[PDB]
Amino acid sequence: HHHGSMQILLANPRGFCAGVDRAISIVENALAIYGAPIYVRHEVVHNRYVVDSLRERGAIFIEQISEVPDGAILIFSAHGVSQAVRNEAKSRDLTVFDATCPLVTKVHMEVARASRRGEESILIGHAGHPDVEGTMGQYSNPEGGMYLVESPDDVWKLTVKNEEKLSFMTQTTLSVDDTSDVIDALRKRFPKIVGPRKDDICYATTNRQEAVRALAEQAEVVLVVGSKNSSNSNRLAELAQRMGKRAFLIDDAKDIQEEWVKEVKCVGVTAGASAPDILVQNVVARLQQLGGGEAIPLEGREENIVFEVPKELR
Ligand SMILES: C/C(=C\COP(=O)(O)OP(=O)(O)O)CO
Ligand code: F3S
Repeated sequence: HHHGSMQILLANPRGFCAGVDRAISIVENALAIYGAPIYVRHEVVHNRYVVDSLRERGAIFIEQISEVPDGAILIFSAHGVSQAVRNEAKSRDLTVFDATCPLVTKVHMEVARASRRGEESILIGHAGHPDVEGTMGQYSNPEGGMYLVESPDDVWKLTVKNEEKLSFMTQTTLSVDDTSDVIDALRKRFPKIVGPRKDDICYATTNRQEAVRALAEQAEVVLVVGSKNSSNSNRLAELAQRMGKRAFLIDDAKDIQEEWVKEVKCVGVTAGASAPDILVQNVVARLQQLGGGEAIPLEGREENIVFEVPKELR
């Protein structure tokens, strides 16, 4: 467990955010209260261990509301659903509980409010991601418009109907440094545009990036615990890599390759927002097998935010 060659450092904060803790408990609590099966639309969170653990408990993960039988209980995932998907669930004989992150619902509601006013909306976000369908699918007014931008270059190439009546929003897990450049480009291009002071990047995302930066100034190699389809986890690995360090996104301790830490003197470990602590604890045990000493957590920003389950799920 505890003395050896290679130092192990743990980023702070790392691992579960308020939204993911809430989402998991909505699924656990529905299973404990109503019994298996409970249907969840898509993975509740982008972590295969969390998804497999709930499956064991009796959660059924489906792709389409059309796979859910009448009379069932269905949960929307933490990443949110479009208005279409919600109405479709409303039209069916189903009890729905919604695990959408409150901080995502926040962004959904600003897109819906723009549609109602005929204002065009720009989302900063990555194409071909689940969170994006959800958020873009809050916009329904055909007089207006809804556009996705990924880069300052996309802002420069964008053409809009009425630059005078424009709003922007952003996904919640994006790279803070890269979103800042995009928003600077938007506000210069469109100085009357309205959006939030800074972005709609959530506190967990911002904190985990700040922590991985601090981590990555000290360690040669960075391990980010999270699944390949977790965009926040991926942003953490990428930050470290962009600081010139080898950085590995790993689902669990078994993905660790001895070469990655051969002759390494400081290895840093973090966890995306959907990765449970038992995964990190297993990584640390594996790193110790490989010569690591005691894991030292870095000092870090305190997080104190909690989102409660719906009262009917306590
Ligand atoms: C629900 C949510 C984040 C929790 O982390 P996840 O890893 O589940 O999702 P993401 O990073 O969006 O791929 C906000 O999209
Ligand atoms: S949007 Fe919500 S699910 Fe976590 S990564 Fe941010 S608090």
